[PDB]
Amino acid sequence: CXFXLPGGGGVCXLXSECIX
Repeated sequence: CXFXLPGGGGVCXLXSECIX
């Protein structure tokens, strides 16, 4: 979480587009 499968700082949905 948020929206994005990876778990770290560089993740899918990095920022308002998804997570945020």
